[PDB]
Amino acid sequence: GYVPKTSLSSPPWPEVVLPDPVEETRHHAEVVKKVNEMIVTGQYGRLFAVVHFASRQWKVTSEDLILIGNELDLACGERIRLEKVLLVGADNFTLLGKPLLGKDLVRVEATVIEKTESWPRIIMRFRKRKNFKKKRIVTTPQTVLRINSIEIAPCL
Amino acid sequence: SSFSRAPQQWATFARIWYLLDGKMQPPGKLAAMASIRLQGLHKPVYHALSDCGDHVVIMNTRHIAFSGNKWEQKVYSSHTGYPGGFRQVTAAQLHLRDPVAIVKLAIYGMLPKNLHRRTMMERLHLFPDEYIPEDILKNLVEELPQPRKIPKRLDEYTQEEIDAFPRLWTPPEDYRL
Amino acid sequence: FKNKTVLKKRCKDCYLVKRRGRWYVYCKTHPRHKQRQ
Amino acid sequence: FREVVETTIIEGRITATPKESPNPPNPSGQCPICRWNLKHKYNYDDVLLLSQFIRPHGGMLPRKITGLCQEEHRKIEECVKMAHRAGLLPNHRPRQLNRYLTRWAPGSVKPIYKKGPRWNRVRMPVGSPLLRDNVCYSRTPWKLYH
Amino acid sequence: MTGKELFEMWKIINPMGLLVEELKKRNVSAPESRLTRQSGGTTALPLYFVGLYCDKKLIAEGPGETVLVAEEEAARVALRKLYGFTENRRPWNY
Amino acid sequence: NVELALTSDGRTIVCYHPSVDIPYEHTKPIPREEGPMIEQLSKMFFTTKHRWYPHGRYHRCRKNLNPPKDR
RNA sequence: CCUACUUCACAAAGCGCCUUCCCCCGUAAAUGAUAUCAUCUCAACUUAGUAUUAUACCCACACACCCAAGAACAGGGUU
Ligand SMILES: [Zn+2]
Repeated sequence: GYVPKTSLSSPPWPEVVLPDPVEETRHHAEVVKKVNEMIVTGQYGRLFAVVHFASRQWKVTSEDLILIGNELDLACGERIRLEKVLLVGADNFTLLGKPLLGKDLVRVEATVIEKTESWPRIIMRFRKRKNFKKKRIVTTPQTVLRINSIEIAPCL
Repeated sequence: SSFSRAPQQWATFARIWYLLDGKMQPPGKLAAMASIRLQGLHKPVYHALSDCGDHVVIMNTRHIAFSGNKWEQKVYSSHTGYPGGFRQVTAAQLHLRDPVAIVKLAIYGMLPKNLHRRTMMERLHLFPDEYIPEDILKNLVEELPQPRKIPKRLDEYTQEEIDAFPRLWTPPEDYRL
Repeated sequence: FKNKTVLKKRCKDCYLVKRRGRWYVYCKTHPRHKQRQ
Repeated sequence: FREVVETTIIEGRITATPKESPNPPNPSGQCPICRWNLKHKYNYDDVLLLSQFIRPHGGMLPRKITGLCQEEHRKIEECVKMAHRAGLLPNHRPRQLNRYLTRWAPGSVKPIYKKGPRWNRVRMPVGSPLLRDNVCYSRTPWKLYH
Repeated sequence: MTGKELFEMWKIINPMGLLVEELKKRNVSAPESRLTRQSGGTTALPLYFVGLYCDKKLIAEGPGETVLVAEEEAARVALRKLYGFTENRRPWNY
Repeated sequence: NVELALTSDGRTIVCYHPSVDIPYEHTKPIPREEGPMIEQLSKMFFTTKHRWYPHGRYHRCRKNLNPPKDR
């Protein structure tokens, strides 16, 4: 099956070798232990987190403000836990869920700071030469949430 | 991180100088690379209105290579505006006249057709040969890999490589060759 | 030359050659046979 | 390989001739390409392969002598033309615009003064259709016309 | 002080001198200012990254338009790192 | 320069990406009329002339002098 | 452009005078393989074969009056 070395003999992209599973698992355990030790020793400053709230993913950090385009049925000043945290990251490490991180790992907490209405949005329908003209004004409810803290735990 | 606001903004939106070597390169691939860099589409902070384009310095544009018979078939058309002022010039003739025109036109055609295009083209520096002005050279920051890997000639192949390649067939001894 | 869409050798010395992109019937003996595609 | 030497008196002497490398990957094949498993794995720039079927002055060698299939002889001939036009065989010469993948001789193509409408565009050929069956390493087929 | 920068709150002059003083208090030699990255040196919009090295070890690097500005701001970054008031520091706990 | 590792259960991916410093050896020591005006500015800043011409009072008054500021 | 001639007359004109500079490619060849002859070659290669127009022209940053400059403006002169 040997083919002499030509331009088309081998694929242009470099060939890739699957690492031996034993060494792969050893390296995985080493990295996980190192990061867990960093968490235990608190070797991180600000934490950010990608959190799935409402229908969207928000890149979030402590003290951040988030504008949800709907009322939440929460009194202002009420503290909440954001439960669908997809990602949590520090300066030196990041943890990725598949797709969601465990509750034991990350705790993202927010506070309902404001409940408002959006500025009036205009919906205008017009069709030429049809006497078709319609105008509507819609205000969407909104809630401003402040992200108070992001805590991680050594549960890797 | 931990920069002051103005230095941070300056670093983020600073414009970098890239170097492309056009020797034996297709002008189209050179133009693709250069147009990306000139627009700033290589930057994650890109936005059409942020003016985040970079400088591209293409050297050896005299030594570009066209695939196929484009040197003879590709025709550049212009009009002087006056009647009978339609001029059609093959790529070879245009290259002989101006050793920068082909790459310049490729990049111009690849850039977005808006008012920023000529501002971008002001950041494009084309030099027919290896020589580059001293100030431009001092500005240079990075050199982009050539889009096309130049095939080697037999004169360039090492005897070791020739030997490593097998002989494919037995030539009959009784042959003039 | 005579322009023909189909080239036909006429005598034995009429030979086909593809030159400058198109086919030609040349002939030394009877240059009357010269054809161009 | 016999060479003719003059001094008038002229005579032909057989000189050293290379032999096929030992251990072909696929012995008992029609053509050398098939014997060595290179059916669809060589391109115009593979000079090491191409020059093995080339006269010292650049011309191709006859198919009877080479043993190549008809299709493979055609492919090698076209690849050799392209390599010569690209300047990859500077020493196989009879005695300045950089090109490559040139199907036609440079002096035989007319400029495309009137490229047609979008549905009937006159395209500039690139490479050779003879290599259409080469190994495809790209998601999109390589275009023979630009 | 949330969102504020250390030297946006505490106005200082000669951050390089102040950093030298701090490193003396820590019994460390004066840092070596060294040009790590550069761009458009001869143009009207240069970018200079200047890093301060303590025994061939980078302590902090900063950007700027001129080499002097980049060095000054690298000193500011070094001061922030030494004082632990970095941008990515642990947020205040409430 | 990133180390990837699934956790033992395989439900969370851990990425270790420390910040790599620039080697000292990879550094250098610190060194120690309207028409012509617009041409000079255009050459200086690698722009076109059109940017540097003035605008009418209408455009200037349209411009917002107290724009909102974020962060 | 006005020396003459002519219409004319401090000048404008022709009917008068002066000056006007390289090519483009259809083919014809040389050597020569595929196809050991031959073959001008959308084979490599060597000529007729040249546009890569050659040039020439122009190029001084910063009242009033007169003018062969001119609708205004502009331009030239005022030693
Ligand atoms: Zn005949």
